[PDB]
Amino acid sequence: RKIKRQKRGKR
Amino acid sequence: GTVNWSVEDIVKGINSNNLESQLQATQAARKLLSREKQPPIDNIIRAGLIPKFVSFLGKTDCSPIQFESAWALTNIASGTSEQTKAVVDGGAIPAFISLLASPHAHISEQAVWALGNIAGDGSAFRDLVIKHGAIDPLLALLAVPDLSTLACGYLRNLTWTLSNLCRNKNPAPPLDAVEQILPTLVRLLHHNDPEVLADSCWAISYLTDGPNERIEMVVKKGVVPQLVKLLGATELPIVTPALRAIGNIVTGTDEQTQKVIDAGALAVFPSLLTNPKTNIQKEATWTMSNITAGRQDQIQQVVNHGLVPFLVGVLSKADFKTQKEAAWAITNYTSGGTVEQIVYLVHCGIIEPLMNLLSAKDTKIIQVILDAISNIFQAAEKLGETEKLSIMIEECGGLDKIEALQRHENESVYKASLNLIEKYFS
Repeated sequence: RKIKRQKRGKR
Repeated sequence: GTVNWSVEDIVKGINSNNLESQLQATQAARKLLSREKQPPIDNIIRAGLIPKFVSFLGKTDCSPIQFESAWALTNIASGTSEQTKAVVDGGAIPAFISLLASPHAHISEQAVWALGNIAGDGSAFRDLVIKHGAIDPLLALLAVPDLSTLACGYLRNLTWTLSNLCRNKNPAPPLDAVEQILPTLVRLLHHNDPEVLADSCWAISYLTDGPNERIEMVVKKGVVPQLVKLLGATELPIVTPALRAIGNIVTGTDEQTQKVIDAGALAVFPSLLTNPKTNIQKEATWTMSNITAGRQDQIQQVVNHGLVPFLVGVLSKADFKTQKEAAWAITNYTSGGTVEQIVYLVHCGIIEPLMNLLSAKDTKIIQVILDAISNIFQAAEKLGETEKLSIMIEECGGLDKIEALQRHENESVYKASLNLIEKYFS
């Protein structure tokens, strides 16, 4: 019944 | 005057035999790559500068060029998967790991940042970073009696990079790596900085998105009460990952779900199920749908916390996707609940919104609603009150909807609808 269903630059 | 250099000038300087000229050119490249207006990453890569930057990462007695090259490479690795790949292909992973032990805090932090971008590209680079031995020095940076003695930004970058090491599936992170990271992750999950808390919750939500064995690895560390506390937080960036993690956890066994219930999570759901952020409402209703798929005592705890009226409300008015999650929650409730619980559901007014939702174009929600109605009719049969339920359904206009569904494109839909009409509306 139960249903199971990044980068950052600097400056 | 390292501003607005040309790539040709940067190349001329980096190809000089002069460490200071190379430093000037590397800083100029860093400044080019750190502008928000279309940083010329591909031009820098085509110029062949990545291997030079990587070699600069190893110049111990020129810490400025270490820092400038680390920053330039971090910004390159922050781009597309091909640009990150160009960084990895230049040999950057072991150089950055060696920098993690630098006596200069800004250089170690920059290495942490770069490794975070690389690992965050995907499962393969995540596991490659792990194979090069990043976890030990990363965790060594956090082995302090009190995390509050570290610089805020440094700690935030460490937390974000660890979270990326917990991120992504197919495959999930190595089990030994997760076991090695989890104690520090719990410690961070008790830290007081909002961004550290948000990224720790994201990490936990990643680690709980998988088989029940992973959920168990996490839940065994006793983080569920802290997750419920953070579920009560005022900062949306904290509540979102906390709720995602709690939902993941309640997709597991009934014992893990019970750990969520015992920690007091249901008391937060009156607000979550009315939260003005659509995504919060949808995620909370999905969590409720997996709680109603559990044992009858757990359904009873849902009842005791007064959440059935909130499910009726969401079914009556919400974003359509949230309404689908609510319909699924009702179907699970009716499939697993006692006759008394189903009767209570009806007394709360589920029938009218449930019937209103039978006019949606979505076929799956119609199937779900028809199954729920069949379960409710079975409960009524067990009480011999089928005629009352039929009258109720007819008064709100549901009989018309089901009769129209009798002639519907999908197969299961019209079969279930015809069965209902024949069995209870004769």
